[PDB]
Amino acid sequence: YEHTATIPNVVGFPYKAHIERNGFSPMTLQLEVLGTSLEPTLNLEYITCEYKTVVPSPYIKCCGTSECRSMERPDYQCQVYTGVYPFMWGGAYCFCDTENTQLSEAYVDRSDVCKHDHAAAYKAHTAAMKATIRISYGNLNQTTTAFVNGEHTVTVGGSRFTFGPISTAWTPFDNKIVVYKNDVYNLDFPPYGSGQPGRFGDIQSRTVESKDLYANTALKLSRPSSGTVHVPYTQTPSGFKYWIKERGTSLNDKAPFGCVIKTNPVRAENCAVGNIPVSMDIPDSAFTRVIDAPAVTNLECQVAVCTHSSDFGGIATLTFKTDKPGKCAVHSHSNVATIQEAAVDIKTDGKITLHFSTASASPAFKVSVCSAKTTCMAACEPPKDHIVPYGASHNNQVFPDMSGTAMTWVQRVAGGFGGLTLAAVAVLILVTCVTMR
Amino acid sequence: IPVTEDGIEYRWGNNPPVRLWAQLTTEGKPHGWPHEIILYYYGLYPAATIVAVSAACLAVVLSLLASCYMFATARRKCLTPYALTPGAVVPVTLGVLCCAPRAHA
Ligand SMILES: *[C@@H]1O[C@H](CO)[C@@H](O)[C@H](O)[C@H]1NC(C)=O
Repeated sequence: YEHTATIPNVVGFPYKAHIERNGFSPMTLQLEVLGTSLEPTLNLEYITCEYKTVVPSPYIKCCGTSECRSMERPDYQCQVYTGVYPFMWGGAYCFCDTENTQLSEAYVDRSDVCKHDHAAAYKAHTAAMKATIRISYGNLNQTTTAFVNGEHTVTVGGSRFTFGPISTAWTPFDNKIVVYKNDVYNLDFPPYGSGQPGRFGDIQSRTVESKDLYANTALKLSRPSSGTVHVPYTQTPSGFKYWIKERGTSLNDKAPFGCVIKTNPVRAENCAVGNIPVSMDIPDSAFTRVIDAPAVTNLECQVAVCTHSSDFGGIATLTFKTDKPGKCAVHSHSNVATIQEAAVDIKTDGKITLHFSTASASPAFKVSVCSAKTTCMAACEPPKDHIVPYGASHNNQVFPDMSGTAMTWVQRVAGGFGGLTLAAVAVLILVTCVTMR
Repeated sequence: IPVTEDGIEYRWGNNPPVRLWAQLTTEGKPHGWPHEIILYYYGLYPAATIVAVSAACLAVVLSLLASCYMFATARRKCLTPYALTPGAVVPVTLGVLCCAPRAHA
């Protein structure tokens, strides 16, 4: 017997689902959402890290003949200098002055901690969300794990569950992201084509296989002075260090729904948005027939206190005649107010207590006992006046009952002010009909 | 710091995060005399409630003006002709204040 329902995607929020197939005693289902998560698809464009400026020992050759060459390793700067007269602790070496060759070369490479201190870039895509759900009913209580995608099953027993597609996808991730040591950012990086010398990804090398280490760090050599041996060059500092120093305000403190983010499968956990549908099939052997626990008779309700909106303040009393004791499911039909307790036993006295909660001031819920149902309204005045350190346990819909007991006189005075106009219209019609003749 | 019915987080140093959100609170009796119902309904949801009060006042004044104008038009169509005719008076016994056409004699 398939049945459908919708549950708000709020962690730590009990949900009631009552099944009312005829010919059997109606029962209830407790739904709990325990740490839903979301995971996107990754692409791993390229990797960033520091650069090492590999500069070999300078070449002094005392003949004056030039020697120029250029290999294929990245960003050689083929510079040769003539007329240099180097010095050394032994005073000087060689004899000829103004005829010497200085060959100084340098390039860049990755660092030794590139395996560890590197940062990664990724692209966003369609994202699939984990959902860990706890299901319970009469003498059954079990957890599971699903996909809440278009199709999936649970099979907690003889019953099966399917969690339909998500209502919407307000993913905190978007377009392209950067991942670095247990943290992500929504920073637009330059593409693989090129990058500015120092902003970010000055090295835009690909995966750790270390092939085609592109670099645009803008080397520039200079002529050494006549004092001693020199290898002068100009080199802007690494942009990776500047980006690390600035960092700040990680995406963990920027989720638009307070959605704590982890990093192992780059996942985001424990955030509420939209609602999830559900369709469940329950076997006929999971419940008793109508021949058990008939407790209809007559029924009336009373409310003691309704200190509302905090955890549970709606203390209600139910009185009724009944047959032999047994179990009895209870719920609320309307969603104005919601109760906490699931199916509750009945004693021969016929008096039971319920704890409901609401957000309005004149609730008009219809509490239904496992076979009957009656109207039940309360004078729910007292507004709790503090600030709560825990979660909510009711729907946010607040509106006084149309009939109610609070705004009745406002409605009747408005009706009277309308009635004066109606009587004026009627007397005008009478007068004009009389004078038309 | 502000706080609403949604939630506020904490990160003060290295302590575990703390989650708080505001209550429904407000003041005034919610099931008493007329001049606290508005205060209760206004303290909660400060916006769109004075709009409701203004709309109700506009409806009331429109109803009053419509009733007054209809009464005036009915009175005119009732006994304007007796203001006509050479001389003549109001029947009085047939009507003197039911339609109230009193203007000297
Ligand atoms: C289901 O079992 C767990 C076991 O730890 C328990 O904590 C939980 O309260 C049970 N559910 C209900 C509704 O009692």
